[PDB]
Amino acid sequence: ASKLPLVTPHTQCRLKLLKLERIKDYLLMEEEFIRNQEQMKPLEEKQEEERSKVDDLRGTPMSVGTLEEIIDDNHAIVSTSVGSEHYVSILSFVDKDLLEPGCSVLLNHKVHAVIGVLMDDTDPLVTVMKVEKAPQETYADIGGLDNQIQEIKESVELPLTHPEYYEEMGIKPPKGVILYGPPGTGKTLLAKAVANQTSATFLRVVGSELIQKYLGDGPKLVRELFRVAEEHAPSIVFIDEIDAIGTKRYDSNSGGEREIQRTMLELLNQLDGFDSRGDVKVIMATNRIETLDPALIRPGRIDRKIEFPLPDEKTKKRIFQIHTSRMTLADDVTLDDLIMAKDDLSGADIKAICTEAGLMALRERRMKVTNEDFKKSKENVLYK
Amino acid sequence: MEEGGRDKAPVQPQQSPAAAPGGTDEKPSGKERRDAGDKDKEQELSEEDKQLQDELEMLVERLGEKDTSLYRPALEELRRQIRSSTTSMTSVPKPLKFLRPHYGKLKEIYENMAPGENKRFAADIISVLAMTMSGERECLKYRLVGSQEELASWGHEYVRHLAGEVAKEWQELDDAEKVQREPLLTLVKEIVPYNMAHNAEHEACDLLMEIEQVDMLEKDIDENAYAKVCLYLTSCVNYVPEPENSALLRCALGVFRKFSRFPEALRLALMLNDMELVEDIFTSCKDVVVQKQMAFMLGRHGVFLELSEDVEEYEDLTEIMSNVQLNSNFLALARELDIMEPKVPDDIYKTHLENNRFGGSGSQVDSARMNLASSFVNGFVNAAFGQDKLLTDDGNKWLYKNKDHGMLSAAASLGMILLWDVDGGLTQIDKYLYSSEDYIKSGALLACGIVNSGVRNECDPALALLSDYVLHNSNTMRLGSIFGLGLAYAGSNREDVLTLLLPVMGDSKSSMEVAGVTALACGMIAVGSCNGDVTSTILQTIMEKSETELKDTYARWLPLGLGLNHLGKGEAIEAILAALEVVSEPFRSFANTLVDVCAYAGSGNVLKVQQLLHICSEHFDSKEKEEDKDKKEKKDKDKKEAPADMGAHQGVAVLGIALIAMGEEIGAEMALRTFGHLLRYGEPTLRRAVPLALALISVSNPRLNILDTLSKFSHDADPEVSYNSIFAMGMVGSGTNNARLAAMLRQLAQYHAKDPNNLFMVRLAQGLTHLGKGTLTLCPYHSDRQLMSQVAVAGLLTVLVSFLDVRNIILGKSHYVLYGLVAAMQPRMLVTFDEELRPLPVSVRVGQAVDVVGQAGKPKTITGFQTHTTPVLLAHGERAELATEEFLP
Amino acid sequence: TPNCRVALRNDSYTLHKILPNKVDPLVSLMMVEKVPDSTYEMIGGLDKQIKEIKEVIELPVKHPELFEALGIAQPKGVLLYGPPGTGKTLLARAVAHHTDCTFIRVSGSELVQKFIGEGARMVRELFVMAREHAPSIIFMDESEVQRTMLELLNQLDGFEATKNIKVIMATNRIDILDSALLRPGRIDRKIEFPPPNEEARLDILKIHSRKMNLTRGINLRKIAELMPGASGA
Amino acid sequence: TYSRQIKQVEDDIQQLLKKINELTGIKESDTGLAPPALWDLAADKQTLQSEQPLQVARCTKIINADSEDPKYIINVKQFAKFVVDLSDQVAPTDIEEGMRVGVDRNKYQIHIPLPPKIDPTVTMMQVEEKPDVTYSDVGGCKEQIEKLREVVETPLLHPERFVNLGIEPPKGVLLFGPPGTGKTLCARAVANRTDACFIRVIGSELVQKYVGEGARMVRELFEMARTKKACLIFFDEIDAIGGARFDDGAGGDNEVQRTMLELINQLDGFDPRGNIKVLMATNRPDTLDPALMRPGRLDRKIEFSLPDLEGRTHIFKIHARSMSVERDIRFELLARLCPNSTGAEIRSVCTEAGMFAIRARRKIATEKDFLEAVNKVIKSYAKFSATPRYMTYN
Ligand SMILES: Nc1ncnc2c1ncn2[C@@H]1O[C@H](COP(=O)(O)OP(=O)(O)OP(=O)(O)O)[C@@H](O)[C@H]1O
Ligand SMILES: Nc1ncnc2c1ncn2[C@@H]1O[C@H](COP(=O)(O)OP(=O)(O)OP(=O)(O)O)[C@@H](O)[C@H]1O
Ligand SMILES: Nc1ncnc2c1ncn2[C@@H]1O[C@H](COP(=O)(O)OP(=O)(O)O)[C@@H](O)[C@H]1O
Ligand SMILES: [Mg+2]
Ligand SMILES: [Mg+2]
Repeated sequence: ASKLPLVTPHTQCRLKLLKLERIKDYLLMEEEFIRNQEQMKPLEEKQEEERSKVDDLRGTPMSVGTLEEIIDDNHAIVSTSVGSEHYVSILSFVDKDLLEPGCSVLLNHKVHAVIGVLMDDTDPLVTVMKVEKAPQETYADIGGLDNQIQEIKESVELPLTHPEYYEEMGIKPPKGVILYGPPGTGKTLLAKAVANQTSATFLRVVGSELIQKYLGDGPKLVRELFRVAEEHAPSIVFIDEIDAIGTKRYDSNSGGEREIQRTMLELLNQLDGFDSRGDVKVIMATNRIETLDPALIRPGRIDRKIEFPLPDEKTKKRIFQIHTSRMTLADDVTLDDLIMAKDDLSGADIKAICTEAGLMALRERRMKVTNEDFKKSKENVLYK
Repeated sequence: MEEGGRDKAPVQPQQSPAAAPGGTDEKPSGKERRDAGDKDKEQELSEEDKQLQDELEMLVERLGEKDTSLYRPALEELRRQIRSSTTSMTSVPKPLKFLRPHYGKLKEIYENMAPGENKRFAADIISVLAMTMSGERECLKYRLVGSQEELASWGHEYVRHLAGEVAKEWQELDDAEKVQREPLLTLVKEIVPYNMAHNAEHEACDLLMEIEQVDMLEKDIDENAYAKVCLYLTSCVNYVPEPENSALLRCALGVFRKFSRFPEALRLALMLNDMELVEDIFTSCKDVVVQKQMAFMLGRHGVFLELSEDVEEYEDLTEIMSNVQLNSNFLALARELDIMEPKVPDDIYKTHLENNRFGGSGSQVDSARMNLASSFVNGFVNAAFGQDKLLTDDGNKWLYKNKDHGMLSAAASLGMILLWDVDGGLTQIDKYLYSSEDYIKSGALLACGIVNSGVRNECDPALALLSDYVLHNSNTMRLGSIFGLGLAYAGSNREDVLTLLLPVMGDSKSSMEVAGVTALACGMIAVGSCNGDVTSTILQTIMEKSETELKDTYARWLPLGLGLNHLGKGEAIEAILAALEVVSEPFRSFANTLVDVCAYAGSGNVLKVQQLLHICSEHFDSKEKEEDKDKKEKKDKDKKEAPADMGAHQGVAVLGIALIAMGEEIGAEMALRTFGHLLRYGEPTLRRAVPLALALISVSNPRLNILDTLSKFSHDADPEVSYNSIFAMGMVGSGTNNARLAAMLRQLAQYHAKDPNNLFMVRLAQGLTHLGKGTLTLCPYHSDRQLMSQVAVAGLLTVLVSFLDVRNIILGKSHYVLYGLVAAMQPRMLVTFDEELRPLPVSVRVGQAVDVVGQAGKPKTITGFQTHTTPVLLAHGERAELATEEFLP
Repeated sequence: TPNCRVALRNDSYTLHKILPNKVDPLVSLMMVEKVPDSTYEMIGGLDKQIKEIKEVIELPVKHPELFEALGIAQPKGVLLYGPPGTGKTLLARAVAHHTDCTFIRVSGSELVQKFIGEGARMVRELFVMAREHAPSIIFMDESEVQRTMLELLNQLDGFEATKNIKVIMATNRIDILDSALLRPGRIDRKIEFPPPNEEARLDILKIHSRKMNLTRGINLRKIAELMPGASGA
Repeated sequence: TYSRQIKQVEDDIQQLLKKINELTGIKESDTGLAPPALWDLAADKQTLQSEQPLQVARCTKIINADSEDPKYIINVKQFAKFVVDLSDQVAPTDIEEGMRVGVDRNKYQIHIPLPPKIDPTVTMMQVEEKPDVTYSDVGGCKEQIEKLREVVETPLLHPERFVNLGIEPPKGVLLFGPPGTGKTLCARAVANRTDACFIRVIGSELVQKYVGEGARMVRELFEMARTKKACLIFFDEIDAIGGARFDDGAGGDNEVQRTMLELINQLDGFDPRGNIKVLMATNRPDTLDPALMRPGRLDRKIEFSLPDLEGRTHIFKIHARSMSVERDIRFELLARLCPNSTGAEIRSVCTEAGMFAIRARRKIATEKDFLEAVNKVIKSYAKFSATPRYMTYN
C-alpha cells in the first residue's frame, strides 16, 4: 500500500535480502504487534463500533453544501443550496485537506455543521474534449512523408519514450509544433497516427468552436481548457483549423472581431504564461498559415514549423497501394493512368476515388472492381 | 499439429537405450559406442542456451528413466570408462528427469562416480548444465550432510572443489551479473562455518579480477550491514582482507570496520589500526583514513601515534586532535559568517509576532516560565560561533531574578554559545562565574565541560570540575561537576578520572539526583571493560533500590549507564552477565531489558523482538508494570535507526497504528519516542501523521504526555516548513495548552528545529550507516522523560544540554595543503546503483550542482566532474583530500 | 438506476419507493420539434433517389460485413440538395423510420438547450444522447449549420469509435457552401432533387388526393399538365 | 539458488502486509470521510461538545446603527431585516457599519464580526508561489534591470534613503517592446526576488458577460490590495483591457472602456493607493490611451530593444552554458550572424543545435551544427519571423 519507493537493487544481490527482509522483519513485528490487540482488547471492537459512533453523530439527512472560505479553527462560512449561508463548525473526521473554495461538502441537517466532503462527478466537458481510444492504424498507414514523421517523433514521441538523450545533451525538448499546407494532405491523419502512438492523455478541439456567443466565454473556455490539460499529466493538446477563428465572421458572436482578438490574447498568454507550464504538448494545424498573428507563431510559443507538400507521383502510387490493399482489385486497371489523371490530386482524392469505385461495384453486386468503375469514378469525384 | 517426419530423436533414442540392456551383455561394442553417441549428441545438442526445448531432455526419459534405474544400479559391474560415458549422460537431465523429490537422490547417479572433469561439458553452458544441480546439492544435500557432518566423506571433500570450479565458472564465462551468484554459493554453502568456503574462494578471488573488486566488495558489505549473530561474526572478519589482499583501494578501512569493531573482537579493530599504520604511502590517504578516528565515529585513540618517527605523519595525531577540529571551528569562523549568519539572528522570537492581532488583543502571556524558553533566544541561536557581547542580557537579568535551575540554565547556556572551543571558552565562563551561587557556578562550570567537548586536552583532567566537585555538602556543588566531565571525556577511555568518579558512585550519599547521573556520567565514558563500574552501580542498586518501592529516579538513571557501559554487541553474553545480576523483585528487574537490548543498537535478531513483545504485551496491567512496559517499548527504539534506512515506513506503520490508536497506556502515554529516537530524518508519512493525534490534546490522560510529545515531536532537526504545524499549535497554545507548565515547552518546540541554520547531522548514520555514537549522549533524555516531576526541578539538568555530539553538518570541503581549491561537487538523491548495464547509473537528481561549503540534507550522495576522479577514498567520509590526476587527454 | 425518480419519506429522508421512469431528454426534444413522420408510401416519384439513399444508409447497418468483403470504409456523410418543397425532410425522416434509427435533427435553438446541458459550450455534448441511442441519424436544415457539420465530421472522421451514427445536411445551391466542405474526401454522396415532371406531379396528386371525399371521374392528368412543375408543396 | 525461496517468502509477507492492514482499519474507501485512526479524540467529548452546546450562528450583514442606543439594523441573504442587539461577549466598538456578523437563529443577535467578501476569483490570481527566474538569466538588458529594480524594490527593501532625502519614489511602470524580448521573463525575476503580495492580472480575464461586472473585480482587487501593508500588482496584455475611446454611431467596445475608466479612477483621483505599486506589460504601446499614459500612473517607460552585439553574446552564454558542446567554438561569429533576433530565437538556435547533435549519434554539438541551426531558424523560418510590423508596433 505505497509502502516504499526504493526498488532499485533489481537482482539477486543482498541489499534486497536485507531490505525486503527488513520490511519483512517489521511486518512480523507488525503482525504480532497488532495480534496483541485482538488478543487482549475486549473493550471496544473499533472496526465498526466507533464507525457506527460517527454514523450516529452524522444524521441521515446529509445535506450538500458549498465552500467559499475557510477559517482554520474547524469552523468556516459555508453556503446552503438556497443561498442563505451560515458559520458552522467543522468536525474532526473531516480530514481538512480536500477543502478548497468551491468544493462540495456534507453538512448536518440540524446545526448544519461540516460532516464530510464530497467527490465531484466532474464536468461533462472533460469527457467531451478527452479522446478515449486509439483512432486508427499506425504510421505504416501513412506512407510517402517519412521526414516530418521523424520530425514529430523527434518533438513529441522521442521526448516521451527516451528522456535520457536530452539530459546527456543538457537540453529541453522543442515546445511548439505547427502543421500547414494544402488541404487534404494528411495533417489530421498524422495526428491520428500520433494518437495511436502515444501514452499521454490526448485532447482535440476544433479551432472553429473556440468562438462563442457571450462576452468573455471564449477566454474562460480557454482558461478552463488549459486547466483541464494541466491537471491530468503528461498530455497532448491538439488544435485543428485555427485559421477559422480569423477567416469567417458569424452573427452568433455578439462581440465583433474585437472579441475574437481578446480570445487570441488569452490564448497568446496560455501558450506562454509566466507561470510554470508543465508537461503539456501543443500540436496545431491549418491550411492558411499566412492569415493569423505571427506573435502566436514566434519561437517560444511555436518552435517547429512543418510544411506538407503535394504528393509526388512515386508517393502517389504508394498511396494507391495503401488504399487498394485489401480490396479485390481486378487486373484490368492500370494505376499509372490513375496517377497522372489530375496533376495536383490530394491523398484524400485517391481514397475518394477508391471508395466511390467500390460503391459502383456494390451497385452491381459484384466482388471485384473493374476499369470503367475508375473511369466514371474520376468523373464523379473530380468533375462537377 | 505438425507431428512426424523429422522425429529421429523420439525414435533412435527411443530404440537404442531400450536395446541398451539388450546390448550391454553379449554385445561389447553397442554398449559403449551407442553410449558415446548418447554422450556427444546429448552434450552438443544441449550446450546451447537458446534451444532449451531439447529433443531428448524432455523426450528420452519416458523410457530412459526406468532404463536409467535399470541401467546404473541394476548392472553391478560398472568399470572405468562406462562410468565416464554413463554418468556423464545420466547426470545432465536428472534435475528435470525427476520431480521435486530429486533432492534426496541427486547421489544415486552422481555419487556412483562423479565423472572425471565435469566442467568439460559445462564450459559453454551457463546454468542448465549442472549449476542448478549444484544449487540443489548445496541447498539440501550439503545442508543435511553439513548440519552436524561438516568434516565428512566425498559429500564434503570433493564438494569443496566442485563448489570451487563451479564458483570460478560463474567468474569464467562472461563476467556478467551472474558473478554475484557466487556469494549465494559461498553463504548457503556452510552458513555458520563461512570461513572454510571463503578460504576456498578468497585466494581464487585474489586471482579473479581487480575490476571485479568494487561490486564484490559492496556485495560483501551489502550483507555486512547486519545479519544473524554468527553470520555477522564470520562474514565481517572475512570482509576485511578484500581491499588488502586482492584490491588496493585501502582507504575505506576505519569507517567500514567500525562495523567490525565491537561484536567480533575489540582487538580486531586495533589490529586494523595497525593495518592503518603499516600502509604508510605518503600523506593523502594516510591523512584521510586517520581523520575520522577523532570526531567522526570514535575516540580513545590519541595514545597510539607516538612512535619513533614523529615529524609530520606521526605528528598527525595532534592535528587529528585539534587542528581539523579547528577546521570544524573554521566552518563557522570562515565559511558560515560569509553566507548568512549574523552576530545576533534573533528573528524567531520576532517570528512570534502577530498574536496581538490574531483575533482580538494581546499582552496577556506573562508567565515566568516563558523566560526559561526566552533563555533559548540566547541559547539555541548562538551555536556555531554566535558569540555575544552584552547580548546575553536575557540570561543576565533572568540570572539574578529567580528559578535556581534557571541560574543553572543561563550560565549553562554559555557552553551552547561557545561550542567546539578551546581558545576562549574558559574565559567566557569566568565573566559570569563569580557570583557566589551554587547554581550559577555549577551551570557555568557545567558549561566548562560543554566547551571542551571533543578537545580532550588539558581542560579538566582534575582542574576545574574537580574544584567544582570538592565543595560538596549540598545541591549542585555536588551534581553538575561530574556531568561536564563525563560529557567532555565521553569520547575518551581514560581510566584515572573514571576512578576519580568511582567514589561518586561508591559514596552511598543521599544525594540521589547526583548518584543517578553518576551512572549517566561514567556510562558515557567507557563502553567496554571495567566491571568495577557495573559493580559500583549494582551495589548501590541493592543498598538503595531494594529497600524501597518508589519512583523512576532509580529506573531511568541507574541501569542506563550500564546499558551505556555495555552498548553495541550481538554476542548475548552480556544479557547473562546482567540479567542474572539483578535477579530480584520485578521493580529491580526493570533492568532486565536494559543491558539485554542496549547492546543491540543496530542489527537484525528479531527473535529478540519476539522476546521484546510476547512476555509483557499489555496484559491489562492494573497499575503494576506500565513503566516496565514503557521501557520494554523504549527498547523498541533501537534495532531501527542505522540498519540501513529500510524500516521507517513500517516503524510508523507499527507505532503510528496499534498502540497510539488501539492501546491502553503504552501508546497514549509513551509510544511517540520512537519518532524522536529513530528519527529526525524528516518525511511526511509521519510528519503529517503525528499532528493528526497531536493537534488534538486529549486532556483525559496525564496531558503532559501529549505535551511531552509536543516539543519532542518538534525534536526533528533539518528545519522545514513545519512552522505552520507548530505555530498553529502554539497559537492554539496561547489560549489552550496552559502556560503554567509548558511555556518553556512551546518555544522549546519552536526554537528546537531552526535555532540557527546549520549543525543538525546528529542522527548516528555516517558515511552510509556507521555509528559515531549517537547513543551515549542522546540516550538519557529520552530515557529521562517517562513520568513527570522533571519538567520543573530535576530534569532541567538534562533538558538543556543532553545531546551534544553534534558532529557538524556539511561535506563540501577541500582539505588541500594550501586550501585553495573549492570543490567539484553535484549533490543528489541517495544512490540507485546495485547493478545495471555497464557504467552503473549512480542516481537521478542531476539538476543541481554546487562548488562551495553549502547545506547537506539527509538523503544526499555527492559526486563530481572535471576529471578529478576523487581518488582518495571515493565512497563517503566528508573529508576527501581531493587530489587531481590527468591521464585523460 | 441513475436518473430515476423515487418516493421519499420526510422525517428521516428514508428512501421509500421507486416511481415510473421519468422521460428521456431526447423524446422530449423530438416531441418539441414534431417532425412530420413519414414512410415510403407517401413518396412521390423519387425512386432512383431512394435507391441512392438505401446504399448509403440502409446497407451499412443490415450488412456492415458487406463492406469488409470489399475492404472499403463505410460512408458517413450525406448531402441532399434541390429546391425547397421537394421531400427532403420526409425522405430523411422516412429512411430512419424504416431502418429504425433515432431521427434527431438539430436546429441550434435554445428551448432544445436545457435538454442538452446547462450551457453545452460545444455541439459535441449531443453525442452522449447520440451514442446512448447509438443507431441514430443526425439531420440538418440549410453558415452556422455549415460550421456545425464540420464540427461533426471532424469528430467522426475517426476520433469517435461508436458506429451507426450518420449525418445528413439538406440545402439548395451547392456552390455557396464551404470549399473545405467541398473537399472531395469529406462528403460521401451528393443527391440532386429535381422539380417534378408531368409524371412526378401525377403520383403526388394520387397519394395526396387519398384522404379527400372525391367524385368519380376526375382526370388528374389534365391538372398535372396545368401545373407547370412548381414543386411537391 | 533460492529462486522460489525468496519468491514465495517475499510474496506471503507482501500479502501479509495487507492481511493485517485490513485488521488495522484503513479499508472502506470513502466518499469523503477520513481514516479511522485520527479524529479518535473527538470521539465522546467533542461529539457531544462541539455539537450539543455549539450553535449554528448564521452570518448576516449590517446596514447601520443608531444613536444613543445599540439598536442595530441587520440584513440577511434573502429574508427580511431586523432590529438586533450585541452579545455581552462583544464590545460596541468593532460593530461598524457595512460589516458581516455572526448571528444566532432565535434571538437574532450579534456574536462575532466577519471578514468581508473577497469574490474568490480575485483570490485565484494571487500568486501564492514564486517562479525560479534569476536576474542572471535576463542578461543583455542590465540597465533596464537596474532602472526597473530601483523602482520596484529599493523603497521596499530600504524605505529610509528616500525619506531622509525627502522624495516620494515613483509608483507606476510599464514594460514594452517586440514580442519574445524578455518582458514576461523579466517579470518572473521580480516575482522571484520580491517578498510582498504579488497579485498578477492578465487583462483578458477581466472581460465579463454582464455590464460593469469587470469593474467590481477591479474594485475588490484594489480593496484587498489596500488590506496589505505593501503590495505588487502585475498587469499583462493591457491592450485588451483598453486602447482608447473612439466611439461613434452604434456604441462598440464600451464595456471594456468602462473597466478601463474604473482602472483610471482606482489609480489616481481622491486618495492614492498609497503603498501599492503597479506594473504593466504590453506588446504595442501605440494604441493605449493618453490619460493612462499620464505619469503618476505610468512613471517609468522602460524600452526593450534588440541587443547590440554583446548582449546577444551574453545570451548565448546564458542559453548555451548547460549543454555538452565542442569546447573550441566561438559565439561571436553567431552573434555576427544574428543582427535582428530575440533571446527566444537565440534559445531556439541553442535548443535546435543540440538536436542536430542528437540527429546522427554524437554527444557534443559542433560549430557546423550551430551553422545548421542558423540558416534554418533564421533563414528558413525567416518567412514569418513575427518582428518587423511589430518594430513599428502596428
Ligand atoms: N500521404 C497520404 N497517404 C495516405 N492517405 C492520405 C495521405 N494524405 C491524405 N490522405 C488521406 O486523406 C484523408 C484526409 O486526411 P487529412 O484530413 O489528415 O488531410 P488534412 O490536410 O488534415 O485535411 P484538412 O486540410 O481538410 O484538415 C485521410 O483520411 C487520409 O486517408
Ligand atoms: N535577455 C534574455 N535573456 C535570456 N532569455 C531571453 C531574453 N530575452 C528573451 N528571452 C527568451 O525569450 C522568451 C520569451 O520571453 P518573454 O515571455 O518575456 O517574451 P516577451 O518579451 O514578454 O514577449 P511576449 O509578450 O511575446 O512573451 C523567454 O522564454 C526567454 O527564454
Ligand atoms: N415527392 C413528394 N411527395 C409528397 N409530398 C411532397 C413531395 N415532395 C414534397 N412534398 C411536400 O413538401 C413538404 C416537405 O418539403 P421538404 O422538401 O421535405 O423540406 P424542405 O422543403 O424544407 O426542403 C411536405 O409538406 C410534403 O408534403
Ligand atoms: Mg484534415
Ligand atoms: Mg510576454
